Amino acid sequence: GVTLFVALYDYEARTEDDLSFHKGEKFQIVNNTEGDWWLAHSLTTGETGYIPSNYVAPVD
Repeated sequence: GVTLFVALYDYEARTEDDLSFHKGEKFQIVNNTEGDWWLAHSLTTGETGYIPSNYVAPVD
């Protein structure tokens, strides 16, 4: 199946294409073949945008 990710820390977006998120928010990753910033889809807001991959961990 799929592997979801959870935010380890809060993050405030500083560009048009990044997401702001809170610790504990969950994501489905859309693309992670593009560097350490991953295109992700928030399960809270339904938005898609970049997140810093070191701010999340795989959900067990």
